[PDB]
Amino acid sequence: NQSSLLAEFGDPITRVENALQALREGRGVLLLDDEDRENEGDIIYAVESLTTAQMALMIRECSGIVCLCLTEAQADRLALPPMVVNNNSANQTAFTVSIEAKHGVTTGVSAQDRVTTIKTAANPQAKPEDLARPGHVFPLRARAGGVLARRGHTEGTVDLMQMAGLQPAGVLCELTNPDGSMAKTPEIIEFGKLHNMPVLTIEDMVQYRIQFDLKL
Amino acid sequence: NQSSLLAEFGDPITRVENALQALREGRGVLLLDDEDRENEGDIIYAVESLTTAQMALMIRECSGIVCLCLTEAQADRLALPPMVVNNNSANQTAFTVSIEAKHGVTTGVSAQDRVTTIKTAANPQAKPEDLARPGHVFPLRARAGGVLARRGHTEGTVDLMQMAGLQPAGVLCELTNPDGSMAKTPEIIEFGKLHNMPVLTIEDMVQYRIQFDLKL
Ligand SMILES: O=C(CO)[C@H](O)[C@@H](O)COP(=O)(O)O
Ligand SMILES: O=C(CO)[C@H](O)[C@@H](O)COP(=O)(O)O
Ligand SMILES: [Mn+2]
Ligand SMILES: [Mn+2]
Ligand SMILES: [Mn+2]
Ligand SMILES: [Mn+2]
Ligand SMILES: [Mn+2]
Ligand SMILES: [Mn+2]
Repeated sequence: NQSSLLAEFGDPITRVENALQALREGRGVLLLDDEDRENEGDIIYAVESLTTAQMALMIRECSGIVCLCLTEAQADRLALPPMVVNNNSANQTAFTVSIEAKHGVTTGVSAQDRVTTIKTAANPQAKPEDLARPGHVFPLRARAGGVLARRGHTEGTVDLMQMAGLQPAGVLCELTNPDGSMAKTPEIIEFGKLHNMPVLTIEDMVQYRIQFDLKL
Repeated sequence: NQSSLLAEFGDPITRVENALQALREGRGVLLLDDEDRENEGDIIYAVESLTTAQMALMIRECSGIVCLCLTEAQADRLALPPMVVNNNSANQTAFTVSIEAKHGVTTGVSAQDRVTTIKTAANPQAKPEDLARPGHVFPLRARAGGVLARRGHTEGTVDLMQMAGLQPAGVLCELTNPDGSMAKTPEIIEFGKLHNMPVLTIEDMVQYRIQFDLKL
């Protein structure tokens, strides 16, 4: 079973603390959602320490639809409307219009360019004119309340950043197997060991956030 | 120089004929745009022969923002508005709202699911309700006139399909190097040799289309 597989990484509280510490150190983590939701694991990085090398890893090992988790306030500051008025996708992932930095990029799609775009968008001083639309970076609006309101990787990302004491902006993308199938827990665990990334679940985060009276 | 590098693949007319034949056979090709435009090479596949294995290759070797080139008529049939009213991106790539099949997929992001979504969308009998929005497939509207009107990989794709006698729907995605940089001509040539894919340029196509009085 899943929790038995993850025991390696420690019990739920340890799995959360280790993830937060990795983020504080500028490393990435792997977040699994509920087995009866997507049963998918996303690579998560903090934006403020994001490197080209981390983005290149995300592009070659994940779906390549690298998303930028933003707060509602930041998405509003950037004047980023939802991509679709009536989102009728299964999970209602809160995709905004896609974005590209106006300055400092070429075609927008290289690892370096995506990082430039992401840092431009996450800048607390950012203005809407800093971003062209559409582009190769896919911002998302996190629900107020984080994983205590919606148990998606989007909310996982913002909560991890806030709980680690970091700026509330992160990047995420679904870990994909070489044959195009999506990674499941055994592959995610092995990837985490290979790349020295902690693994944790949304459930771990919800338990942690509820037990430590953590309002963010 | 570039044309010297591509001489291996034949002269421009041969490069076009070989690409068309590969597509007719159900294989992929590599299309370079102008050196003073993106100077990027995209993998291109015909939709009607698209396999999970071809999509998996695109995801692991390219940007992972796998696009679906549609005619304006097909995009209209699907009720796919442009993602942004005033596209202010550099190349004005005609991204529609992103899509996911309503039926036959799980999370939409696996290689198989993206193919399911693409075939659902490309179906000449498709209806708007067949697709949820947003999703993990990124349709584009090709300009009327193809590469004789706009010299983008979008138009390259639709023109290759029409000239090969295939349904005018293809998938495309930018070839990316392992370190996250974008592949340039030497890397594209080597990739084409490895995967037995023909390489050609948009210029090749424009010359071919103008000399063979090819109205599509
Ligand atoms: O699932 C995804 C997209 O389909 C990715 O993990 C990310 O974009 C967050 O989305 P979320 O898990 O919150 O729905
Ligand atoms: O460049 C791209 C996106 O940035 C891709 O090749 C494709 O989506 C077609 O776009 P195009 O080359 O026609 O602008
Ligand atoms: Mn481009
Ligand atoms: Mn997810
Ligand atoms: Mn609480
Ligand atoms: Mn998803
Ligand atoms: Mn292109
Ligand atoms: Mn003509």
